[PDB]
Amino acid sequence: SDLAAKLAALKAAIEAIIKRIEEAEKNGDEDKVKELREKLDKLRKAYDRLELIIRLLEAALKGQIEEVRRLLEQGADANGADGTGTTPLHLAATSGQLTIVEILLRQGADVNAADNTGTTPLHLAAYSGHLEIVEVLLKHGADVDASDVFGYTPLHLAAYWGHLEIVEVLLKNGADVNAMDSDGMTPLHLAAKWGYLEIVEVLLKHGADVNAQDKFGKTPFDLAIDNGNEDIAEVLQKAA
Repeated sequence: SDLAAKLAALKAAIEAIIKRIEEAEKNGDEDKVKELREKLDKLRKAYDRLELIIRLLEAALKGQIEEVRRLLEQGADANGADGTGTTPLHLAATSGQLTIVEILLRQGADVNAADNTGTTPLHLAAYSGHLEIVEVLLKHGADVDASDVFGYTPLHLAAYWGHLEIVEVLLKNGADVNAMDSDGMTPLHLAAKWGYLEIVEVLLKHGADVNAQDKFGKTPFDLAIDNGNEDIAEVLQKAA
């Protein structure tokens, strides 16, 4: 998209300098030719590097394990990012490509790479329900409480999307059970809103603040009432 436009722009710059190199040797200007030939070489190397990153993103996303191995053997940058800061490890973590995750981390891929909105691979694996990827990222030093620009932690995302085992694994890795997003919402607020009873129970058992108030004065209890979650409203009134 923005990588395609950037690759087509290198294509264009390379063809333009070639025309200039030829006018110049043909005009007999030796020094301009050598200067332009040095630039040409840098542009070609930058074209090749970018074309490998485009292919590595696509291969990681589509779970093509051998194509990922090929591209890395050819020199593809394991840390290369698209124009939103998305890396191969982001795409692998989202689409559940465990072997590709492990292969990228062996190449020195940043396990904590933040895209332009502060989203890390661990956020995406938590969102997307990929438990074994959550585990492998944490084993390799993923920040359990990384905060995106909205203030969401992986635990917020696991609570929001109803992934119970991922909630358990994140709390076992020291996730702050009472982390607050930019609206003051806690994981318990999200689990109560979306009706995830089992997650509500796990959060309470790990010290979730039943009295926590978002930026609108709402407790979890309140969101359970507003959203018709009767059982959850019951457990929250009891704990209060």
